[PDB]
Amino acid sequence: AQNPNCNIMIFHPTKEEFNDFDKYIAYMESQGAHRAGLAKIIPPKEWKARETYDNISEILIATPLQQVASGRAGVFTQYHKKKKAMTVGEYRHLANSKKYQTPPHQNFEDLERKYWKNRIYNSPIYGADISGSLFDENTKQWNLGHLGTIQDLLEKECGVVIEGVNTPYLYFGMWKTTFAWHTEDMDLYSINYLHLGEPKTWYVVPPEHGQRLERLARELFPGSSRGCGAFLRHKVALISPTVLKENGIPFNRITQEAGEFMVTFPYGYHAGFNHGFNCAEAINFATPRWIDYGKMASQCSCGEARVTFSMDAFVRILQPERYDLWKRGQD
Ligand SMILES: O=C(O)CNC(=O)C(=O)O
Ligand SMILES: [Mg+2]
Ligand code: NI
Ligand SMILES: [Zn+2]
Repeated sequence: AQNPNCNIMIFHPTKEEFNDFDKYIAYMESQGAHRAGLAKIIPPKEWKARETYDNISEILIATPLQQVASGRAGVFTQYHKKKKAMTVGEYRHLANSKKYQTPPHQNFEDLERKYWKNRIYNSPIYGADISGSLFDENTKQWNLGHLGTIQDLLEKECGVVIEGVNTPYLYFGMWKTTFAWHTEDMDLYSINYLHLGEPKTWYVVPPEHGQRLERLARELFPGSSRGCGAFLRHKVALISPTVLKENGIPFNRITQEAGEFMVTFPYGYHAGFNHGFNCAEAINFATPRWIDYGKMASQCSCGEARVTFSMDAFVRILQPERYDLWKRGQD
């Protein structure tokens, strides 16, 4: 079995290998990359996402989210308070202000220590989940707005045509902005490109060990667990690496820098934080190997998770027994 310790693998495709996206995902899996839950892909030196980032300041963040924490430094939840709209240029200035800027630090490890020690005492503002793309239309390789759609993959694999669309999302981050422990909707893959700015640190649990994380989470968030049998779908719970280590949960960590892609694999729980002002782009995708994970994905039916239009068909076709209850949670 390849990669039996489930280490995060890093790939350096040539420009020739960068032509066929599906083929390269399958290659990475042939080397055991999925066992980690997360892989890094460094694009060939010839490639670029677009010519410059000099003209992005007028993009609107219609609903910036202030991420307010509750709990203890290593075990907390966050809720999102909606703030007034602002442009990317306004948000960048905010991120660089004395109140929100990255503190002085020695290296990524020192910054990680400061994040875990101090996150809860601050409420950073995240421009998340903004529909759109920063890939130039002329970028033909690994353009996250030009991937094969998940609806077309389900149709190719299973023969059933379904409604729905699949488009990318932009994330504008600042110091301490945080992504809670989660898997993707329907345990899909995700791909994330860090277009510009400061790094993003990721933590990930191997898919084969995801239920160990879930059991810890039920212990650490016991009211939430009674409220919902899949509460990590709410995307609000954080658990630090120190706490994970104390409880014997297998995980890995890696820092993504500007110009790098990350791929999350089906049922790979992940969480992380931004180091400073940055912009990422991400989208879900599927492969044939995903179908079995989609059929087994947990679902939130308590009403909290509320998701896209396109998840309807996935539930309806892959999980018909769950469909009625899940849809009640959507309505
Ligand atoms: O970058 C973020 O805030 C969160 N991104 C992801 O969970 C992802 O790409 O799957
Ligand atoms: Mg602009
Ligand atoms: Ni994700
Ligand atoms: Zn729920």
